[PDB]
Amino acid sequence: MSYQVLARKWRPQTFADVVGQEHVLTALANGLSLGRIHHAYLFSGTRGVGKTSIARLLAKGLNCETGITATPCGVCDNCREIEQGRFVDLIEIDAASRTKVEDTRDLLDNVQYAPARGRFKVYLIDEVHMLSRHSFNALLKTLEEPPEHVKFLLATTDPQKLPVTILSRCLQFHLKALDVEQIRHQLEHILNEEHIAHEPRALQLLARAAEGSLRDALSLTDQAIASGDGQVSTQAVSAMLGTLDDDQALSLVEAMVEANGERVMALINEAAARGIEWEALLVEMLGLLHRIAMVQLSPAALGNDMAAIELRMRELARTIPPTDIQLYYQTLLIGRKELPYAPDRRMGVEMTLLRALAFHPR
Amino acid sequence: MSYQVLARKWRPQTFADVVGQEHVLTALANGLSLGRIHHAYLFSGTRGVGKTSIARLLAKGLNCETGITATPCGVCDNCREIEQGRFVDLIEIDAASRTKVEDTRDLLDNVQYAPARGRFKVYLIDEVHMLSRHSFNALLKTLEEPPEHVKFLLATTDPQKLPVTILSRCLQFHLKALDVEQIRHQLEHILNEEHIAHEPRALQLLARAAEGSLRDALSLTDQAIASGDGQVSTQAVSAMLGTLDDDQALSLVEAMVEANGERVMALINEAAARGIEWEALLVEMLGLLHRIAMVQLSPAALGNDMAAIELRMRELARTIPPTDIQLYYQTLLIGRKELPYAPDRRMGVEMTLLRALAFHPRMPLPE
Amino acid sequence: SYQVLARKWRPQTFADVVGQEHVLTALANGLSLGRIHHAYLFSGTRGVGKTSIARLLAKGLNCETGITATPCGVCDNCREIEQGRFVDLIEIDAASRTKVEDTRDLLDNVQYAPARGRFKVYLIDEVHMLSRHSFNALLKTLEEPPEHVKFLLATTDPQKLPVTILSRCLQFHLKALDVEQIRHQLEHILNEEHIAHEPRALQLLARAAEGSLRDALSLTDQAIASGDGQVSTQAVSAMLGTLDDDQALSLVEAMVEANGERVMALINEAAARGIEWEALLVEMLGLLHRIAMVQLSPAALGNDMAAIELRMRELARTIPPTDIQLYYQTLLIGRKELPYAPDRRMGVEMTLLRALAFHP
Amino acid sequence: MRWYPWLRPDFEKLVASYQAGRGHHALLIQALPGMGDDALIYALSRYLLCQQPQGHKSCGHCRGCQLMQAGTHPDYYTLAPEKGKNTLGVDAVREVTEKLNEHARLGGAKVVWVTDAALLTDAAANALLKTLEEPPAETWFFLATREPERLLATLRSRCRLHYLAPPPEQYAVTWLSREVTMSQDALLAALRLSAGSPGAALALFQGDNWQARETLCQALAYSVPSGDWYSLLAALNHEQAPARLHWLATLLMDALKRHHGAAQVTNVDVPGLVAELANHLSPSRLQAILGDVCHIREQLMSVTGINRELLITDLLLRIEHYLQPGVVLPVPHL
Amino acid sequence: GPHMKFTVEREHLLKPLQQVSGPLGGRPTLPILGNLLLQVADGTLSLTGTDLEMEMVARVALVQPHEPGATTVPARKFFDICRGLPEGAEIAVQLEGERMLVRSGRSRFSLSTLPAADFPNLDDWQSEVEFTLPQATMKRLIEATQFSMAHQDVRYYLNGMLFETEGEELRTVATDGHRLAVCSMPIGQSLPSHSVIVPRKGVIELMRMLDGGDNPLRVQIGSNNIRAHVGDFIFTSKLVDGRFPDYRRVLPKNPDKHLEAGCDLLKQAFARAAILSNEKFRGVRLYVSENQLKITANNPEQEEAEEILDVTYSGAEMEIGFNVSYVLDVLNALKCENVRMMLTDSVSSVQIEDAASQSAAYVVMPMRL
DNA sequence: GCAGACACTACGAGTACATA
DNA sequence: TTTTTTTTATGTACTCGTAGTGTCTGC
Ligand SMILES: Nc1ncnc2c1ncn2[C@@H]1O[C@H](COP(=O)(O)OP(=O)(O)O)[C@@H](O)[C@H]1O
Ligand SMILES: Nc1ncnc2c1ncn2[C@@H]1O[C@H](COP(=O)(O)OP(=O)(O)O)[C@@H](O)[C@H]1O
Ligand SMILES: Nc1ncnc2c1ncn2[C@@H]1O[C@H](COP(=O)(O)OP(=O)(O)O)[C@@H](O)[C@H]1O
Ligand code: BEF
Ligand code: BEF
Ligand code: BEF
Ligand SMILES: [Mg+2]
Ligand SMILES: [Mg+2]
Ligand SMILES: [Mg+2]
Ligand SMILES: [Zn+2]
Ligand SMILES: [Zn+2]
Ligand SMILES: [Zn+2]
Ligand SMILES: [Zn+2]
Repeated sequence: MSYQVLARKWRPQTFADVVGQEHVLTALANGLSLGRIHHAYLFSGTRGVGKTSIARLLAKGLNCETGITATPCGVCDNCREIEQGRFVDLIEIDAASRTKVEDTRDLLDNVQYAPARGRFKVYLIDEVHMLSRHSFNALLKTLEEPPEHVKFLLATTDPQKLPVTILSRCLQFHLKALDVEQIRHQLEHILNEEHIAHEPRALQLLARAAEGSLRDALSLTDQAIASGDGQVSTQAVSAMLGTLDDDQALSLVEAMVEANGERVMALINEAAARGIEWEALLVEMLGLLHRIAMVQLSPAALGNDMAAIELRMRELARTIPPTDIQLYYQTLLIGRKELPYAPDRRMGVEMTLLRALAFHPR
Repeated sequence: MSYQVLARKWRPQTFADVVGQEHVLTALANGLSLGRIHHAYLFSGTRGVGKTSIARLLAKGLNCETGITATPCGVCDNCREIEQGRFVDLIEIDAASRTKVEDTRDLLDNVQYAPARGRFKVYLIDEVHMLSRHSFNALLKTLEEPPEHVKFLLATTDPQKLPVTILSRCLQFHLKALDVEQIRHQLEHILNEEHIAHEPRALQLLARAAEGSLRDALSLTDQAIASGDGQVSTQAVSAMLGTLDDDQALSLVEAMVEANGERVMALINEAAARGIEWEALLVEMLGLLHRIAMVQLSPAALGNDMAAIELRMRELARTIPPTDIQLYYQTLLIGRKELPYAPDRRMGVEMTLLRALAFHPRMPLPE
Repeated sequence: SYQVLARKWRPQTFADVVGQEHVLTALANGLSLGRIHHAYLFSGTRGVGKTSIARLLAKGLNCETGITATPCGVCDNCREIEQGRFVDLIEIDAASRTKVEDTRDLLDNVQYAPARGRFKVYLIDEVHMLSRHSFNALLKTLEEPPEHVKFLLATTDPQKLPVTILSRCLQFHLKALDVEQIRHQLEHILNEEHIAHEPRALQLLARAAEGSLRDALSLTDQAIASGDGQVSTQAVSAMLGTLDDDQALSLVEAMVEANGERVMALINEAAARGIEWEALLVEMLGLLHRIAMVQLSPAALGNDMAAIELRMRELARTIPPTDIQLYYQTLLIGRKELPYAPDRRMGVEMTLLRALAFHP
Repeated sequence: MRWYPWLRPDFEKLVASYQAGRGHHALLIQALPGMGDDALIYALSRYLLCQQPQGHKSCGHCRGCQLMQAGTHPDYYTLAPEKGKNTLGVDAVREVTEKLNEHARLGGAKVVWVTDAALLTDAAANALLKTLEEPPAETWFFLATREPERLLATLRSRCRLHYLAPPPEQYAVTWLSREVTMSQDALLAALRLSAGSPGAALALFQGDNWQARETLCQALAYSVPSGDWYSLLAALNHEQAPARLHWLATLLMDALKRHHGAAQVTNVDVPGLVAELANHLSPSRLQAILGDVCHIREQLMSVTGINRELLITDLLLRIEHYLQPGVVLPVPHL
Repeated sequence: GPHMKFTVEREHLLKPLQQVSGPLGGRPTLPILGNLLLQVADGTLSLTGTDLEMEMVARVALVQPHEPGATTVPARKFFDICRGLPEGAEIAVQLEGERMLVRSGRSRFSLSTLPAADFPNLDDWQSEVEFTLPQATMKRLIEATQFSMAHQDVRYYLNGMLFETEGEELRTVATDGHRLAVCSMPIGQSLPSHSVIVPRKGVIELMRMLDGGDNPLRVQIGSNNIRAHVGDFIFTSKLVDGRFPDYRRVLPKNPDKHLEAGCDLLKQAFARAAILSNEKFRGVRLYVSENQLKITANNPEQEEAEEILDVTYSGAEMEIGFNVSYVLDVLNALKCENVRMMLTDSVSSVQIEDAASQSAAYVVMPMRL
């Protein structure tokens, strides 16, 4: 029948149903329970980590019939109404769709009107980093002297795109990307709350491949259930990820350093099954070798860009003498220099890896 | 009746007729059987491996008359228009022709209106990697919580262009490029259904020529049929491809490693009589050298399409050092680098062969 | 178009094209049978004929007799194509209509029925200069166009083309023309134009065209405009900057012996006589190639190598093949870098200095 | 812009070809910079566009000649880079091509002339391709380059070539000494540096280039015997950096060539300087320095907007590294 | 310069001033370009304006003392200040110190002026072919095809329309490549054969010129300049080179399939059908059966629109699909009582004509096969 | 009848960004 | 404190200001 997607039906409805991110939930709870509520909260995060859900929860809490509280009752007509799409005081504005100032004026003029039902007319402006400059000017003029009965809730992915003046008037809550352990725990709860058998290794793989976001983890969980015949088995998730793997670089360089010819052959074949520009693959492999040689010099070289593959990379940096890394970089560079003139780009990259593999071991 | 292009006549019309891509077909059929229908699908993969065809088949499965059925029950009324492409509800969007945000806004405005006839108003967005960033951001929310009676099917070549916030909320199905055996078997089926005689070596060459796609393979087969008198023959395929089969270039490399210049130049003259491109001869010889290196490193690396010469391969695999293979490959690679600048391409190839001969580390030319 | 060659001499029937046996055979067999396509892509180097074969296919497709292999000739909906008074056809130089807006306009006007003829044929010349968004726009229409429209694409090279566009089209690779085909076609043109011509000058023109026929026609026109209005060996030799003396061999010998003063005085005298440097290098590479060929067998003395046999024979006896290969490689690198020099003379000087330093 | 005597034959021949209706529409001049490149093109365009009652000469009374002298004719298109740019954009080419389809306002012929066809970006040349191949009946083109090979191969085909022969060196010296009053050896050197092309050798004396060259020679005389190749950075960093780099390359070539005892020398004005360069530098080191200087000069010209300060400073530091004993010199490579 | 002392009655000034201020408007390319020159010679005042490809000249008579002189004034300011004055009030204009003083009653205004030498003139051409035609005649002649010309397109010089003079008849054609309109009509003079392209702006100004069924308009046609005389109003404009495709070939020569219908009924049916058509591809499909024409319209939101109309037809079903804006425009232009559709094939173009008159004809290409 | 009143459509520019 | 700031050729969108056109009404 109608099996609702796990990305929707499992959206939290109370602050207790929000995983991690206590540095924001606790702050909001203290602010609501006490009197200190700022005039405009700006939520930030990374790629489905709980911005819009927390904003919706905050709007629910602000207008609950029991009063402004950290925990909304969930029973009163307001909680049920905001729970569904329909509600009068809470205005959900898809800013990414109504970017033009002409559409923004038609909804920012409603501030002069009284809230129909609740204490506060709450404007949940989603994807606020998309407004036009004139619309930003209009919203700033509204925020300069906002009425005491209106609270602004702004959710976005890239805060820095916002002009500085509007950001200066908003209390910004930056949401941390979820950890692997929290992802695995929430996924276990979600699967157990429903009828989906699982194996802990499969959930570990899902958490690690989710890149620290619950939407990614849940999308992958639904895909695994679909391809897993209703049960999440380790082999199914592993095979699916193999069909979805994109980090051919790190695995291939691990194999090439360890000099497993068969593993290099298999990984080249896999990277050929997926349409991959060989020039791009080779140049980013050069980049990985460059980063390895840098980490050889100072542990602080590995910044925050590659936190998902830190451990492996650090291991590859620690266990390999720098001279071998320099030689590998040299042979890979000369292979890429002559790559376009080889028989085929696949053909040439294959023999470049063979050249790099013939040295040191074997 | 009539003669329409294979690439459009033999588009799969059911999940049974889609070759390869076992994982995506299995997942889609299983999910449809279980009733779990996600509201955003993203088919990635290389060109011509069936993402558009699979998406249209998914539309058939969703909108079929008998219900949400994994296998489209042949041809029912709601599937006839899908096959003809004039369906009321399957909204084909050439996203490359509607990149502007002022068109995605119009797409999103009418999303809530109920489907005219089908169960779902499947929005098939071909080439989703071409929408402007504003249109992406516009469709974010409508993808997050779409109405219960609409589904999005997005097909694209490279997902990396898409913002990650769109990759998050949609299923990602990746279609691997098809194997050579898959392409060859499908081509055998197609040429059998067309009442056209064919040669097995010819179809093996067709399978190798196309890089793991199928519509490219079908196009090259149609070009072969044009080049032949309505028949796919080995000579016609060799002419259209410009390849050397698997024998002449092997004779070249065998003579070159034997340091017998006389036979090298004799076969060069014969290949000139064959009227073949010289850079093609060089690239074929380089590919053969690389295959020798591959079999030397990995003992079992030859595919079936080279079996006709496989034995001789092993001979060189047991006779020539890896260092000499690398030397020959690099010498001929510099020859390829220099060929467009030689006084004559034939002259340049002769010079490259003589250079490989003079620096022969085993039997160099006498001084 | 008063007397400009390669413009008034565009082929008008399949029987008139030069070479291209495979492409012509494939197109003729497709037209004769029902095997028609909606995207043909003719690719090949310059002046081999991409646009001309495209136009011939268009004429063959939209002729009153119907789908015919060989175009009729005398008719209205073929003479209009020849003169450019066409309405079923659309020639677009993609290098000028690179904008995606013009391509979307084209796609907007693809459904409309043709005024005359059975097919609305879009000839997109210089395809590879289309901007990427324009290519993606054309992608869907190329995949499944309406039955009454056909696309013809011609590009100097397919590398710049997105790989999807390749996977949509039938690829015909126009091979470069050999020396004999070019010489035969040029002699045929000059015979049909009643212009004095000499076989040797014709051979030099064919050799200098580098396998592109439009270059051969342009060089013939340059020769005609020079000289006395006729193709003669002396005028062509003078204008092409070719060398017909033993200066190349003397330079090779001096460079082999590393005789610096002599090997530079030779270049100074060559500049005094104004020998073109690229041709001099090409002949140097040819002589070194003949050296290397002889080192395998004396029969590879190029015919009788004019009358200077002994010298190269002597040279073929005195230098190991390794040094010959080194000299050839250095000369080729110098030829590659020759344009990227302040002037050709000093670039040739750099090449000679590089070659001389191998203990010659 | 001035007329040159040696241009008179070519002009006549070409105009003799044009009057008969047999000249090619697309003409590609190979004239060296400073030679009769623009003068010939202007003369031909002026003859073509207006009436020709006097034959091959100029009929200044007609309105066409008046518009040419005023530089305001509507059917005389000039493709030039703007003041604030260096290359020739494709927008100007596209606009001129669109304008070409319009019939001539004066009812005469049309002429499109590009100041220098090498300055075209790839898109510009590609846009010109179609119009060059199949131009309107009233149109004639005129291209100007130093090197035809640097052009796009397809464009270099459609356009019929034509070459300007540099005058014999004695004739060139005779012509130059008439209006330029320098030494005979200095005049010969300036002629040779410009590949025998007058005007450019005249430009070396007319402008401030000669003083810069002399300063460079003094700096080399100070630097070579000490191995302190630095302090040359001041003499090399300039808006004419490629020209001074070419001067340095000529000096190095002269040193290397005189090491082999060649008869003639490119730099004859300063025999002592090139003698010192021969004395203090090994032939391999001289060859390596020459190769590196030429390569960095090509780098300066080819890529656009590159900070020359960094490039010349790096070149000089690498030269100082090369002069140190026990240093592996680079190898020319493909 | 001199002192103008020009006294002009408002009734003899407002209308000619509006006539000459017509072509000018909007922000000009350069200053002075937007201006008008008033010049008085021997009791006659001429108001002239220009766009440097157009010119307007209006002549009026003066009885009050004056001096012969020419001065320039900004157009919009003078037009707005002359209007709104009390009826019958004289306007006295006078030049002092590089400025113009305009007086009416006790109302004084000062305007910045420019020297008359700063007002450019247009070209001169002689031996212009002369035409004497009624105003409303050429009015409806252009009106039948005013919509037809394409605006802002690169192809040919479609920004305009073609006049062809042959024998004793003047014909006018316009098109866009998908729709074409012709209107031929006998003038009544011995005429040569000519074919010229008047630009779209010139067409609009020519329409603005027409007024009254009084004294006939006089055309002066040439090759690069056009002139029109309507009483004391003189208009000049610059022409466009090139030539349109052969309209004779465009018109189908085999109108085998015939259809007769009512103009108003068909126009209303098309207007109703256009509501639910695609916003960009305003195309409807037509089924033609005996004495019946059915129109079907679709759009991305579906919302199918069907309508059926009674006609006079005998034949097979054609199913012609074509744009609606074009047919609506032509049916608006016809204003006749009956309309003849003429169909040839399902791929061929369609012809639209007046049933009771052959003076005007139209052709429209189909949309999809 | 007529501005005039929107009402709308188009165009320029200021700006952001992509690719190579 | 302190002043400090860069390649580009070409193309693709997006958004606002302002003109040009249509029409439709109570003028
Ligand atoms: N803190 C959280 N607790 C529970 N689920 C979460 C959390 N964060 C994200 N999710 C899951 O991801 C889905 C989408 O979350 P959402 O809050 O819309 O992310 P965003 O910050 O990008 O708008 C939710 O339906 C929920 O399943
Ligand atoms: N998996 C497949 N099975 C069968 N045919 C295929 C497959 N993939 C591609 N094809 C052939 O290619 C043609 C077009 O395929 P298409 O699905 O459009 O590829 P794309 O992913 O590039 O849009 C089909 O008509 C079919 O003949
Ligand atoms: N195969 C050929 N046969 C005859 N003439 C040819 C041939 N190829 C090129 N040409 C000459 O070259 C001119 C340009 O040819 P074209 O077909 O435009 O080459 P391209 O492939 O580069 O567009 C023609 O006008 C014709 O004179
Ligand atoms: F909804 Be989130 F910002 F991905
Ligand atoms: F959609 Be595929 F790339 F032909
Ligand atoms: F000059 Be061709 F079209 F390559
Ligand atoms: Mg969100
Ligand atoms: Mg597709
Ligand atoms: Mg071409
Ligand atoms: Zn509540
Ligand atoms: Zn069905
Ligand atoms: Zn014909
Ligand atoms: Zn003149």
